[PDB]
Amino acid sequence: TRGVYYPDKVFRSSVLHSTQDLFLPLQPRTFLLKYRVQPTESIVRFPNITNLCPFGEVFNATRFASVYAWNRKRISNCVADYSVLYNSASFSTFKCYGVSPTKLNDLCFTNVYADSFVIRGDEVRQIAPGQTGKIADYNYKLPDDFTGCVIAWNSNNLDSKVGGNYNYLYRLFRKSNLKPFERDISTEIYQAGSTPCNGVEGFNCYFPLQSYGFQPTNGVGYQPYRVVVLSFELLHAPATVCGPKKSTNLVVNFNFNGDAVRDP
Amino acid sequence: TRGVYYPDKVFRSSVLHSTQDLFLPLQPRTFLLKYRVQPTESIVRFPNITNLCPFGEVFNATRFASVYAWNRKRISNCVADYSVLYNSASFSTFKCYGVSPTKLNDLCFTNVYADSFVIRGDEVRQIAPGQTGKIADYNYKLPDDFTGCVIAWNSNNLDSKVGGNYNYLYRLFRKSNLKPFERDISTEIYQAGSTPCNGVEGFNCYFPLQSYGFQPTNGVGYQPYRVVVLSFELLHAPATVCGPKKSTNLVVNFNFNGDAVRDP
Amino acid sequence: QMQLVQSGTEVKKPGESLKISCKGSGYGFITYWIGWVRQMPGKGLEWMGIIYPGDSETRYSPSFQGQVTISADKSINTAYLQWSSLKASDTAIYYCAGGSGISTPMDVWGQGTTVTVASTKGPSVFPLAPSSKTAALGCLVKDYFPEPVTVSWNSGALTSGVHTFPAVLQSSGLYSLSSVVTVPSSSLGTQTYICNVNHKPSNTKVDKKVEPK
Amino acid sequence: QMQLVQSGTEVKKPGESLKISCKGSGYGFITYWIGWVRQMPGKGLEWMGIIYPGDSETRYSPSFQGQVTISADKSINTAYLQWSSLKASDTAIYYCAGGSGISTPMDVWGQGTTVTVASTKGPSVFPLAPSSKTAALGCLVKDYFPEPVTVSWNSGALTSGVHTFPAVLQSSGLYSLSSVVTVPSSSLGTQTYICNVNHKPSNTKVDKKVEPK
Amino acid sequence: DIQLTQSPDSLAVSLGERATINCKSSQSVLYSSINKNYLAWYQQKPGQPPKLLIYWASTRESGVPDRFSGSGSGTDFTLTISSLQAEDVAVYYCQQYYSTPYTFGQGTKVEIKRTVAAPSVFIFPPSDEQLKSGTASVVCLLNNFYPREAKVQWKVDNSQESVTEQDSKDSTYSLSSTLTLSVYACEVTHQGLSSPVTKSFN
Amino acid sequence: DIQLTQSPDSLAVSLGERATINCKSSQSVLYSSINKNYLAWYQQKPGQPPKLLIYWASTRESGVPDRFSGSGSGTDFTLTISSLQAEDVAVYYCQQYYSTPYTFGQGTKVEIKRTVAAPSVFIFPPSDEQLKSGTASVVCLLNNFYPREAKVQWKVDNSQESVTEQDSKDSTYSLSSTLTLSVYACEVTHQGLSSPVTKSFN
Ligand SMILES: *[C@@H]1O[C@H](CO)[C@@H](O[C@@H]2O[C@H](CO)[C@@H](O)[C@H](O)[C@H]2NC(C)=O)[C@H](O)[C@H]1NC(C)=O
Ligand SMILES: *[C@@H]1O[C@H](CO)[C@@H](O[C@@H]2O[C@H](CO)[C@@H](O)[C@H](O)[C@H]2NC(C)=O)[C@H](O)[C@H]1NC(C)=O
Repeated sequence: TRGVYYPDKVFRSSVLHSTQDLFLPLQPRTFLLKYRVQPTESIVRFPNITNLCPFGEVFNATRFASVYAWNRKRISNCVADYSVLYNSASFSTFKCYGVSPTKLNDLCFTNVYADSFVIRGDEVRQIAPGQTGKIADYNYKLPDDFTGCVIAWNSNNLDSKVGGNYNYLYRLFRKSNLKPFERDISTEIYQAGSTPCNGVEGFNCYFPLQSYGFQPTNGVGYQPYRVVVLSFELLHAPATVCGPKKSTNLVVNFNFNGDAVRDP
Repeated sequence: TRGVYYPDKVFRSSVLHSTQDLFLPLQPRTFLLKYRVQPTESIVRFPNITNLCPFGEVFNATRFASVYAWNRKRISNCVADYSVLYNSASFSTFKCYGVSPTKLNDLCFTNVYADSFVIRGDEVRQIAPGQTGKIADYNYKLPDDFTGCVIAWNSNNLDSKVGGNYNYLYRLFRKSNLKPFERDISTEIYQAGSTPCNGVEGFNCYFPLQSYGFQPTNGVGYQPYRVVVLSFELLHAPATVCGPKKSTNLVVNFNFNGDAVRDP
Repeated sequence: QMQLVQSGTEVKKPGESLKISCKGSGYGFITYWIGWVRQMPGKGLEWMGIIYPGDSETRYSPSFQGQVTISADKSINTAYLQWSSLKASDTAIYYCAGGSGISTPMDVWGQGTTVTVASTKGPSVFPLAPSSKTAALGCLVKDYFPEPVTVSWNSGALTSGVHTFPAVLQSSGLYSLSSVVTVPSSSLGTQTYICNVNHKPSNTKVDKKVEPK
Repeated sequence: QMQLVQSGTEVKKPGESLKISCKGSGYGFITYWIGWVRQMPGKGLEWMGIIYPGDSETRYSPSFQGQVTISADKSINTAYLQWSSLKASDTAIYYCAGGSGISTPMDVWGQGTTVTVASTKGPSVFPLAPSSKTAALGCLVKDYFPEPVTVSWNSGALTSGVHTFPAVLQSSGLYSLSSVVTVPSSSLGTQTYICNVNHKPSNTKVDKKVEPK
Repeated sequence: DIQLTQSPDSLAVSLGERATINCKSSQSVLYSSINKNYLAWYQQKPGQPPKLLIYWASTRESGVPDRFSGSGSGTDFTLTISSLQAEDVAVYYCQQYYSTPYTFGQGTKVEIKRTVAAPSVFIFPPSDEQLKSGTASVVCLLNNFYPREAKVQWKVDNSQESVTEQDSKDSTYSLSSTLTLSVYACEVTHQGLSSPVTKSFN
Repeated sequence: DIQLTQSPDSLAVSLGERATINCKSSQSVLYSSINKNYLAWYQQKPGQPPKLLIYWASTRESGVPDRFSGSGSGTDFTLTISSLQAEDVAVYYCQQYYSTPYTFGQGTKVEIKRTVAAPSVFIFPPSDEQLKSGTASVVCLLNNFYPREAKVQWKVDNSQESVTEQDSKDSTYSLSSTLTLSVYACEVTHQGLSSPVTKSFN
């Protein structure tokens, strides 16, 4: 019973402190200080620093879908780096309700879904939890509790034909509001009155979809803003998305992807 | 009773119309048509087309007074032309409550007073009938019914010393509000509490006047706007201000400056 | 005197957002208080609002307070009247008129822009026969929504005695309209009658002969 | 991590208009929701409002709703807190703190700017005599408004055993303050005592000797 | 906040006769400083924007012919056309511009007057096409009748009425009465016509 | 809308002892989606802006030493300092950041503790200058006394009390009691001192 030194420097008094340090039975072992096989090594293994998430195939794409039928994508088994937040390109907005993007890197998440669509300039606000408008009633509805990140930017040059890009449409007339994240892609004839018109688009029967008028010589308010909505969820098996962290060798204390586990 | 022709062309029927034309008793005379010396000439005399109002000595001056003691001037016996409305120089505002400046020229007015002062950028709005603020409570108060013209422009270059033009002051603490167009220039010590401090500017006794901070490297809101308020009144003897109109010779029908009258 | 030019005619479905521009051109435009006025079909004018270009002080009417938004852009000398979600009762003609000051009568009036909010239904044209025993003949447009329908007789060749009657809305909503010409019984045999009904919203141009039965 | 630098200290008379700036410097400033917090003297913090630079969505607190106005300027990355007419109860220290998102703890805090609203009254300094029979001596500042008064002993030469007591406001409003030093009865005869009272708002710098009676 | 009233609504006078229109205000609109009544008179022609006619209720705008005169005081104001002509048929509005909001008048329609005329009646039955759809429609046509004091009664062993505006060249109307239904006769009563007329088709 | 509560207000512990601070919320602040408690702990030192200490009520910000730990669930949360040191004397605030507005905690002041001390009393009468103005002021000075459980009574044949903050080098206070009035004695009662002391000046 010789050689018990002072592990730390924090002044303690009359508090029994269990400590895991190197002592003489030098070897690692745990001691109780008065004022069973011990893990001989600690190893950590995170996914290799390659194989990044296809943020390009979501942000830099040829065509985004219309808002009535948005495009949903699931990215997983990648080391996501969140360098998008820097305005490397034009980035009008960056909201990130519920989770801090700055400190987001250190955490390990599950299947961050990305939703992409094109909307008009005024209505970008309506993509928020607790909005009431044509977009957030019949086209795309956000849950009351949201843990994601709304990204919107302007691209006048790609979406404004001098004739007019009329290929972008949205749903105007619907029977009832949309449950969170429900896509209702239909081309029925809305019965706005007691006229059984059997799909003839006559008096009191309209067509729900209606095009968007886009012109380069137009105001900022009526311009095409492309939007992408990152949605982070976490349930089980977090061995999917995991922020970049270095790893060690494999042989004990273990830390695998944040009774059987598959080494990434 | 020969030679009664058709004076006009307006088709009339069964309406006796008294007319002043040339008929054979050709001579001027008045007739009644069925379906005493007559004025042989009509002359008009307005002030000579010279001697304009000193709009220069009000608009283009070296120094405007402070708002607590504004400068009042009375211009009369001139042919005012109202070419000021064109933004020949910078003209931020032109309100003209109660009377149209466009058609103002044709009328003959009495002693249009001009009031000149310098105020801060935000408070230009407070110069209106029915405003409630420090300017329009203790410094310059407009009557509820106003028949004038508020002119405000910006001159950052003349009123912004790099050290700071602190020679422009305004009254902050007063006992009661100001009756319309009353100038109260005093330097008493405001008794804000039950302390008889006998002009020592101590605790609970302030000084009403306080300077304005003007800097060139400052925001638009806190900038020096020069203001001039034209006030038109009309009571009697309108032989003063009269918009430019040509005149004829003197010898009858008469029109003198819009039982004894002095030819201008 | 500076003239005001209006933006133009817009037809919109219910539920949309509508922006109307009033453009002011001319010298002296430093003090013109722009105002807006709406005329419903065949009714009196009803003043809506007044805005000063620049300062942007905006005065509204109690009835319309908050229904619409009036804004002004000073750099290009324009005034904008905007609806966030126009209903089906907003079909009317709007005039922008510019006074020279507060408490001054409005003297310069813009042309004015009509607004129509509805769903197009085409016109069923049926020709009445002139009674066998001058006499009258004409074709009867029915079930056409909304107004207007242009009825031209014989490509505009015939114009004397052509009575066109304003549309009257019956229960179904779809207005009816009858146009009748009066012809002496000498030209009945030889002259042919073709009424041309144009309904532009439904893009329906029909040429229907009138036949004596 | 982008640091926030505050504008500075302002002293104002009642009835004025006051604008305070929070300046944000550093990379990554594309998502920082600026918020404002006020600390009254010797009390706990009380959150006031939060604004997103840019979009300018502004959320207030029920107590302060409409008392003050929070605005943001995006081009130069600044946030402005403005009082239209500050009262005499607004003397406090204000901190601007920037969160990284909604529902995120505030981690980067600006230095903070104090605000004082009052009329300056200078300090009457009177020196107490050390009792004739260590012993203590000091000079007693009275009737000085507002805080603070700096009491330096012998141009800062003496610093051991110098007790300075926080100002306590009595009925007149003008706070009193006593600073006392403890000296052994050996140095009483030879060492001279000069307390230096500095009241900067009243610009009163006095050097008063302490005399044994 | 100060509603106006006009009278009469529709007035018919002959060419060259006088025309008086009365506007009544809730409260006096007299500005104390300048002692000028604040009230204006506007003319509107069918299909065009209104035009200013009288401002301050006593002065005429440039180019307005002398014929148009404006008078009145207190709350009562009138517009007098000394002799009406062929160009003045229109709608006239009295507007007060004292304090916002600016109320408008109801509007007075001025039309000319002619001597009584008798209407030659017509009757059209439904065609073969109308029958197939399921809603037959018969129509009766009054033509070239002045004045509009008349009444059409249908006779069988649900109607509408379309009256046209005054014909410009000669002031005669034309009334179309139509009956929509899933011995058919039209009987017309008009003041000038001594005996109600009957048109029947077997 | 969800007020918080802290306890205890002032706690004194010795160097190297544990320190537990409790925060209680009106309603549970648990986000369903991520199952993370939304509540943070802040440290403020006298004269400086606060610093983040714990976020999510379980995780430590970078650079914070291990000594500081955060625990709790439901509505009850606690902050435990395993061993206190000479740098931790400060005020601690618990803040909930679930939904706007963000309420704050009352604030807990952590100060160290020493063994009982006895205060050497002093007494100063008013000078010649005080007399002339018209408001004499006598003062009594307790020095270097721990703890602040004491009481000064003036004796004659209207007072204020200024207590200083803890001396940093050795944790001893200093109380000044002053009497303002237009045998004068100060009598002090303190727990450590067995007999109340008396200082009188003729
Ligand atoms: C979409 O394309 C743009 C243009 O290439 C990308 O912007 C570049 O991003 C890389 C990433 O490190 C930078 O090194 C380049 O300097 C950027 N180019 C610039 C700023 O002109 C953008 O990153 C692409 N989208 C995504 C999601 O990566
Ligand atoms: C104040 O001085 C300016 C500068 O000379 C005047 O502006 C000129 O006005 C005359 C009047 O006809 C014009 O012919 C000049 O062209 C103007 N100069 C410009 C536009 O640079 C201004 O008029 C003067 N103030 C008054 C009240 O006359």
